[PDB]
Amino acid sequence: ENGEKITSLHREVEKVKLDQKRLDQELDFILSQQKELEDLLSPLEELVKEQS
Amino acid sequence: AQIKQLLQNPPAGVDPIIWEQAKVDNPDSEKLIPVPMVGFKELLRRLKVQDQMTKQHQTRLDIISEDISELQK
Repeated sequence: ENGEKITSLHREVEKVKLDQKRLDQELDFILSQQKELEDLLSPLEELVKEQS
Repeated sequence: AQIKQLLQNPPAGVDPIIWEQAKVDNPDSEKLIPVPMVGFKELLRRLKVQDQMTKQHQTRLDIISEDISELQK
């Protein structure tokens, strides 16, 4: 009777870890959008001190 | 099929009409088949298994618990 619960515990646990992984690598990547979109707001600091 | 395979044709020296009836009487046939049990040491038996069983349950439960801690951390 307990063993069964154990089962849908295992279940739903590794689908939680499918979860987190994912959200994990997600946060890297939203994170990388933040390193790129930054270097290059400037190198947009050329294009704008040139105009100047 | 294999269930069907062993449960009939009778076991250990257990009477065939009783063995039948444990089959009808069986509360929960997939999870379960009738298994002959033999006086006190047999209950001893069962208990030894139960304990055997107990430790492994406890442990697997610990494994789920560790994975959950890792996710929460």
